[PDB]
Amino acid sequence: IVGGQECKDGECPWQALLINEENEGFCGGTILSEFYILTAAHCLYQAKRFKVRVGDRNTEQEEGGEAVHEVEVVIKHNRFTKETYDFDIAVLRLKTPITFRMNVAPACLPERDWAESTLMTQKTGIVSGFGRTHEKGRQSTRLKMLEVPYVDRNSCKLSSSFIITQNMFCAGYDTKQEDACQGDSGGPHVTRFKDTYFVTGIVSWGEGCARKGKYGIYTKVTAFLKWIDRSMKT
Amino acid sequence: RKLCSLDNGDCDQFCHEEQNSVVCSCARGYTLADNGKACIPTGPYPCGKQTL
Ligand SMILES: C[C@@H](C(=O)N1CCOCC1)N1CC[C@H](NS(=O)(=O)c2n[nH]c(-c3ccc(Cl)s3)n2)C1=O
Ligand SMILES: [Ca+2]
Repeated sequence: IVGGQECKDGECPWQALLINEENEGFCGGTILSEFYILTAAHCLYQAKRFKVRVGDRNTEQEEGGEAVHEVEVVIKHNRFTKETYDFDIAVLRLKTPITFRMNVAPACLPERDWAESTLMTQKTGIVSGFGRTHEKGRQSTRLKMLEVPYVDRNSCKLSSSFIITQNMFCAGYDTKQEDACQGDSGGPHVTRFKDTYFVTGIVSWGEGCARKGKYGIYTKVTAFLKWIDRSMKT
Repeated sequence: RKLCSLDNGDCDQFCHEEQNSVVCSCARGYTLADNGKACIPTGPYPCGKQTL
């Protein structure tokens, strides 16, 4: 996250961190239930073997609530393509269930129509992660969050050098120095409604981080709600 | 602005228009209250709530 603020105690409890063999975070995820994590499909090709960490806000300290979980089943969308990052979505089934506690809790999955007319028409959503704090920097050791305005669909296609499919939406700022960034991929985009936070996006891609005239590109979770549902049923 | 378009039909979470009336529902792990509008968590750590 470029800009924004640190997630304070209990503020981003649905954040997950995909960690490689060296225990280094390379992507985020969203806690959906005690057994399921939502992430980006392109994140799967970033490590050979990886586990999922939850309840962590500061990767340098051990604040008692953190917990590593092995992945049992990887369920990648069969239509994912590295060419355009269309269908950039995957669900992970863990071997052991997550214990909810302070800093560890699921985000809500919304219903499609209500989400599209009610959540995605709000002014902003919230993205969070342990990604880079600047385009050229190193991963954050602190979990960060950032309010990102939803971006007009036409404006977004016009700004992009790459195709924006209907399985994607844009969020961020035209010129302001705030945006998701590398390492934040796979992480949550959530939208608040009456103090309840609903999953609305997955951090997917961007041309750099916080560039002028460029926005963040997110997987449109409302397009995959039945798919997610099916994936969690088995 | 009528029904669900008017302040989310007074619903806490999901709103649907059915036979010209508002119908509220809630995410998994919540139960719809007696007023048919509020959503009550069934247990601890309901989805979507910051842990404070
Ligand atoms: C342009 C894009 C890219 O590789 N694409 C090819 C596939 O089709 C989609 C576009 N790209 C360059 C590398 C980059 N990966 S990254 O370094 O992990 C990264 N940089 N910025 C970002 C994000 C900024 C805002 C969001 Cl949201 S993700 N991710 C990324 O997505
Ligand atoms: Ca820690």
